[PDB]
Amino acid sequence: NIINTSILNLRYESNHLIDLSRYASEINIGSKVNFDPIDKNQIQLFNLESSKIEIILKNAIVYNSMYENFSTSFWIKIPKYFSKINLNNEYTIINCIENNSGWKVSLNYGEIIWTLQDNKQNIQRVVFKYSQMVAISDYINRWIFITITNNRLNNSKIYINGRLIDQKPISNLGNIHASNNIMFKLDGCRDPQRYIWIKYFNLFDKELNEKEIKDLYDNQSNSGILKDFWGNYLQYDKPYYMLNLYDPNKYVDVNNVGIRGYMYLKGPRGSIVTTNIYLNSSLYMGTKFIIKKYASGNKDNIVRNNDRVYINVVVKNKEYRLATNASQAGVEKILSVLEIPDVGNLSQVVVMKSKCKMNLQDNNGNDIGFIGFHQFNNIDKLVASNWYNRQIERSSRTFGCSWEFIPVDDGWGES
Ligand SMILES: [Cl-]
Repeated sequence: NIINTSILNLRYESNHLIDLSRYASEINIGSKVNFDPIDKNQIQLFNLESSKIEIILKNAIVYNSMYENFSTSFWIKIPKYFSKINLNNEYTIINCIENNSGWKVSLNYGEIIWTLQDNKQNIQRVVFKYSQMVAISDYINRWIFITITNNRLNNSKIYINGRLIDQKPISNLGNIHASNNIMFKLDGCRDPQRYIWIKYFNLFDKELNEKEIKDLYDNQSNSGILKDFWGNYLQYDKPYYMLNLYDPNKYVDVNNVGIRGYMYLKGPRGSIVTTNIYLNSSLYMGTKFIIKKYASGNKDNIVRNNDRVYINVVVKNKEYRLATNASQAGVEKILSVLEIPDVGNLSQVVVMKSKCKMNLQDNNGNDIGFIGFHQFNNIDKLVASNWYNRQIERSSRTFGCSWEFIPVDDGWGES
């Protein structure tokens, strides 16, 4: 009952951020903290003095020890670094240093850093490094799960998405006497535009093990809710650029609208670059998808596992309906986009599944198949194919039928 026994459990319930732990530490929120209205556990901190959260710890849990083990976890979503000003600029984001001793989380260009400091000028730093010179990044502007553990007799460890990345001995450190407060605030950042998103902060008064960490990752992933590429909840009525996970240098296009045209994967993507700062594939390419309410959605705008939907496709600034005639030859049913008034009795009902998958069905509820792609001669056409469904029934791996939904996001910054 690992979150339940945490010594600090910050969560947004009804109308307030609160510490749910038995300690009920005090929270002070600055004027310029922003909470996402879709999910107010998602907290945005700007490079402003009033964009801060302070936690006043109960005296019982202030860290002051040579020997006590402790850990912290949280999720973070860090916008792409765009500017030379971001190089060589380590900035604190979670501060628990007082009198030059304690702990802190800081960031730098392509880095997440944990620092410990004793009362005898000793220091230890574990670091996660990620590149901005990468076609498609797992990390830039995407939610990722951080976990840091500390065993005073041996090592400090940093985990990303449940996996151990770095470790260093901390037996070079004597007494660590951390602050009575924890300050969530960008401290020392030279770039006025910088911000972070954070969520689900916890402290623990032991060293978490690998298993506990993986289980926290899985539990906090919200697996009944589909996610977009950035890790935010997938929504209805929101345009998405599509990325097929088996061929990430292509985007979705449509040769011609109507039943005699088809959807296909076209490449290459272009690139976006700032010399010495980033070099990535362009994400805002192709014919956008919009998820439309059909049988689900009666409570909010969020797309959930097993929701039945329609998919609209934007072609030259007009919406069309993804559909197919399942009567066509062969298992692989080539997808088209149809004028919405003219879709008739074509197969168009999509069952969303949480990576994201889409199972096409006819109007009687029979499966046409998962949406993927199939090579016909020299073209990768989008299809619905029951071959995928039958491989899943046999517990066999399937390639080509998993998708990313990429909305425009300011933390990506592409035009
Ligand atoms: Cl795949």
